[PDB]
Amino acid sequence: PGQGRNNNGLEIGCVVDAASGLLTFIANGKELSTYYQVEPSTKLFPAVFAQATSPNVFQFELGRIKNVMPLSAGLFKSEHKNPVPQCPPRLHVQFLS
Amino acid sequence: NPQPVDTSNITIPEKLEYFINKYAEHSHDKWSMDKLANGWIYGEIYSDSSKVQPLMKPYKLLSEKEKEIYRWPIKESLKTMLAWGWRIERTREGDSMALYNGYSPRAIDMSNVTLSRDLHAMAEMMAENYHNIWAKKKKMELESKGGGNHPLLVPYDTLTAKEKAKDREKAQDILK
Amino acid sequence: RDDYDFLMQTSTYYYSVRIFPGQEPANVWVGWIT
Repeated sequence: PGQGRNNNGLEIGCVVDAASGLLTFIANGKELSTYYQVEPSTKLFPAVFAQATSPNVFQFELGRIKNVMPLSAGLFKSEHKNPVPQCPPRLHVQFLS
Repeated sequence: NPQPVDTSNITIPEKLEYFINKYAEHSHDKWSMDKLANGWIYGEIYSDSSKVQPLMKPYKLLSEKEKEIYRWPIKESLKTMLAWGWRIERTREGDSMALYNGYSPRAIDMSNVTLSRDLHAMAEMMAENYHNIWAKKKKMELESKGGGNHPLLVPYDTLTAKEKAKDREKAQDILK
Repeated sequence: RDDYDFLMQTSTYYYSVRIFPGQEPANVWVGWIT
């Protein structure tokens, strides 16, 4: 749509299918054209690269969209069958230095 | 001795007509948020005491005379900028957003986006000239009462941060 | 309402990032790294 992301949102959703290896991205409810197919046994880290022009720059959200397991289930073996989103203390933001 | 940059001789261009419209729109939205924050509600008849205002209808549905109230300061400010000749070019993304083109109050949160180093020099010297216009009218109405130095009549440099914040924020809002 | 059986059997995972107002979207890249 254009400039009008500062109104609200600009939520960029990352969808990973571990069984198939298909990586799909949703933006404001529409499936983006970009898609990636990764090799089996690939370990993928959630990552956001940003050049900050504002005091407040981007925010990781661990929510779940319709019919999709949240990130905590994939990350933690114990919570593999727990549908509630979780952010245990082990998970933390890391930056390149 | 306040010396505002005279811009009456300069003429407003066509290219800025859409910008004037959209900045008047943004000022109208900011006015709507200000009134809703005070608690104002839309109504067919205007009554300042009873917190009611028809103008929270969109700036387009505002009549042209009410529109000119927002328009005239914007036109004067942009003319005053253009007198110094600052080459204000609509880039490819500008005409791109162009072809891209009480209600729920929706306007861009302007504190987050930041002007540059050189744009801050731009805005500070705006606020200088801009306080200068304010001091011109203050001095005229000063001879009207017949004399006495106004507490804020001191030059822009002599002013401290708090009284200059209003002028900075107007200039930085318009540049943003 | 998410179907419990499909949600349980699926291996699809999701996270989202909210680009705050005033941050240039072109300056922000979102995805996965190894």
